[PDB]
Amino acid sequence: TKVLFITANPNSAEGSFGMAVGEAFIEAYKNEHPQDEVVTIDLFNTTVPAIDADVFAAWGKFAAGEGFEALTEVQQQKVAAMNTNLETFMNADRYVFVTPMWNFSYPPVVKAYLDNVAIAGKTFKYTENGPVGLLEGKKALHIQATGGVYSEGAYAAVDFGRNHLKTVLGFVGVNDTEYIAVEGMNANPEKAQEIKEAAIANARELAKRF
Amino acid sequence: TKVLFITANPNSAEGSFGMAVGEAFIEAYKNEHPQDEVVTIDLFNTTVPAIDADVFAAWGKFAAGEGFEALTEVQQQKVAAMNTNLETFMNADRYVFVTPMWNFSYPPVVKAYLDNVAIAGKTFKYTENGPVGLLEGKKALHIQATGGVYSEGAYAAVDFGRNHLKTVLGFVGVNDTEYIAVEGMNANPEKAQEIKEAAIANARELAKRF
Ligand SMILES: Nc1c(S(=O)(=O)O)cc(Nc2ccc(Nc3nc(Cl)nc(Nc4ccccc4S(=O)(=O)O)n3)c(S(=O)(=O)O)c2)c2c1C(=O)c1ccccc1C2=O
Ligand SMILES: Nc1c(S(=O)(=O)O)cc(Nc2ccc(Nc3nc(Cl)nc(Nc4ccccc4S(=O)(=O)O)n3)c(S(=O)(=O)O)c2)c2c1C(=O)c1ccccc1C2=O
Ligand SMILES: Cc1cc2nc3c(=O)[nH]c(=O)nc-3n(C[C@H](O)[C@H](O)[C@H](O)COP(=O)(O)O)c2cc1C
Ligand SMILES: Cc1cc2nc3c(=O)[nH]c(=O)nc-3n(C[C@H](O)[C@H](O)[C@H](O)COP(=O)(O)O)c2cc1C
Repeated sequence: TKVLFITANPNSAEGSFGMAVGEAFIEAYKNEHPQDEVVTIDLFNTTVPAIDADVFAAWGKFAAGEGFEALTEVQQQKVAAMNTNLETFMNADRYVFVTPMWNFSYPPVVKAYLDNVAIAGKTFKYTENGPVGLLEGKKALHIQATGGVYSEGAYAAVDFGRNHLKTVLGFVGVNDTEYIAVEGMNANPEKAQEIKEAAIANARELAKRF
Repeated sequence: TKVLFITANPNSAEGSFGMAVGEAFIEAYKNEHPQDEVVTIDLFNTTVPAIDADVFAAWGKFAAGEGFEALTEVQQQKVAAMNTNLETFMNADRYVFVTPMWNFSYPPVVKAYLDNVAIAGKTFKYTENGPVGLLEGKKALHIQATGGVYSEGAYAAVDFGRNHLKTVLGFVGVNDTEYIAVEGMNANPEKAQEIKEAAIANARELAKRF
């Protein structure tokens, strides 16, 4: 069983609630499954090429029957890095996302990463009725840290980071998805110590059954 | 009146549906208000620094009473571009966003850009019970091209590009928002030109009253 620990939190001075819950999960999981391989993909220190003019130019050449050698050096580096992210994602059995909420969504790279892992012929295929996912036997956890409370109630409609990630996962075939919110620390800093520990305990219990 | 034509498509108007509708709008607007200054901001050719460890360290240095000289060169370059993006956005009266739907949302640079224009003490401020916007007297349009139909009905909930952009715009204080969808060209290919032209007509009529 291969697990991808995919994180999108910059290594700043302040610390990270999401990272603390994520590391607690991964350590608890590794204790339960000493034989499973865990791979850390840090999105702030991984090449995650955005779909741009070069990527469209590479795609236009593939459509025109030309190969990889017809691409420029920059184009070659871009699609090789895209394919390596894609292959890694396809090869894993389990995905664990760790994300902060910025501006009611996730950091930009998370979108860049999803645009890398959602590829025709690889994670979805076209049908008469539109694209359908190809992935089977997958399972995913999303750990999101938020300043306010969005897990339940009215504000759930504006938790765009969570809701989009679940949709893309669902699109490619991964609809067995767990969710752990580390929420309300900026709303109630007085109980941020207890919110973190409650989420850590919730993570350690899930690792025993993930 | 100053208008920001903010585009996030690596293809030009000859190559994209939304950009064709976008160009139809901005040109029809310009004839109607020849005095108005229109600035095109192509996000695929603008320095839009992602919030990272460098940016957080820089912010920590400004808060600590230290000045611009306290930052490394890379920190200086990132915060200088972030401030130029912020200044340009703040001083504008109108914003037109042109966006394609990729993977049920917008391209990552759009989020990166939103992270540049939603800053504390500039476009929003803190209160006892949460952040609230500062921008007054602004109006926005979002033009989005989509393969399927997300305008109304069941799939409106998975239209994350449209919904998140409106939320951030609404959060910073830009309440007056317009929306045009160039939709269903992939779902009904033999009806694609008539969709484009119907959307172009919708854009031209809006320009007279935007
Ligand atoms: N930097 C921050 C920070 S901080 O951690 O660095 O202080 C925090 C932070 N969020 C942030 C969220 C909530 C609160 N405080 C706060 N307090 C109470 Cl008593 N109630 C609520 N309500 C509240 C507000 C928003 C959402 C949900 C809820 S809730 O009702 O479900 O609790 N919020 C506070 S506080 O600093 O004013 O206390 C900051 C943000 C930001 C942003 O930079 C930012 C940029 C663009 C858009 C949004 C934000 C943003 O929200
Ligand atoms: N490259 C594409 C393209 S392409 O045509 O430009 O090659 C197109 C494209 N979208 C895409 C959207 C719709 C259809 N076709 C298609 N046809 C019918 Cl008869 N019905 C529907 N229904 C449909 C499908 C999706 C959403 C909504 C509806 S709708 O019924 O409410 O209109 N779709 C087709 S088709 O190629 O199979 O014909 C591709 C996508 C992609 C993606 O790369 C992609 C990546 C990640 C996630 C999603 C996508 C994606 O959706
Ligand atoms: C740039 C930035 C944007 C933020 N935006 C939001 C927001 O829109 N809503 C919210 O509730 N909290 C927001 N926050 C607060 C963080 O989500 C919160 O501190 C969270 O714990 C960060 O995750 P981490 O602790 O794992 O780093 C923001 C923080 C930063 C630095
Ligand atoms: C990389 C990529 C991802 C896409 N993802 C989606 C999607 O999730 N849903 C959808 O309906 N259409 C999707 N499409 C189809 C486009 O939304 C549609 O072709 C649209 O016209 C593109 O906008 P543009 O013509 O302005 O570039 C995708 C197209 C590309 C190239």
